[PDB]
Amino acid sequence: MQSTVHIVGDNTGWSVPSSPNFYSQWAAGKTFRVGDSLQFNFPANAHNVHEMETKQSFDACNFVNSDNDVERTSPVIERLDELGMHYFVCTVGTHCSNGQKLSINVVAAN
Amino acid sequence: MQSTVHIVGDNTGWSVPSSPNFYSQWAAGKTFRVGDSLQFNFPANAHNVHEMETKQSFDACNFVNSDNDVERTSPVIERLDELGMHYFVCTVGTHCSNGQKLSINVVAAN
Ligand SMILES: [Cu+2]
Ligand SMILES: [Cu+2]
Repeated sequence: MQSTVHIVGDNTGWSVPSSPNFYSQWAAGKTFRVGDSLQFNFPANAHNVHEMETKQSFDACNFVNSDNDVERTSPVIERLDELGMHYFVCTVGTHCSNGQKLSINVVAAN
Repeated sequence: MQSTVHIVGDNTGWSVPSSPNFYSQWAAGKTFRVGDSLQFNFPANAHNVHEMETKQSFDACNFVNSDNDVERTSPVIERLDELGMHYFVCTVGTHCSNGQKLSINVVAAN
């Protein structure tokens, strides 16, 4: 049994959405298990993908512990290695405040 | 411009090859740039993917600084983040000595 590579936002990919609830509706339709990966597809240089530690920072789009940026190449494929809540955002400009952020709950595979 | 996700061994995937030179011929037909990723597809639980630090360890299949194992889920997708030589092996049994190892040279994207 192969693990799944989920395509964030399906055909829409990773961008600033028209409705702020876009990625949380997308995540609620899937089940994510340890071993799966998340693929973020976007036009190079326009966005990025950063994982945040805590819900508070994710909620506030506060990137003080975030990494200066650097890599904006796509696709970015992140492995889901640990159980529990994971938070990813785009740190460009106001994109996170405009809804380009995704929180998912990872469960075991067995 | 999207980065490439290369499929290690193309349709063959990641397994112990019939000829020991299999993965080095596969790697010599491609160009790998920072930002691309390598996807290793194999039957769960049968192999794994581990990156080694030095050529000497890779050459000898010496896994003394290697990580106990743990995750054998597939696919494993590794991002190529740094320039220069990268070495990956399967640490199960005698697979590395039997040719299940891959060394690639990563160049810049610009
Ligand atoms: Cu963005
Ligand atoms: Cu193996």
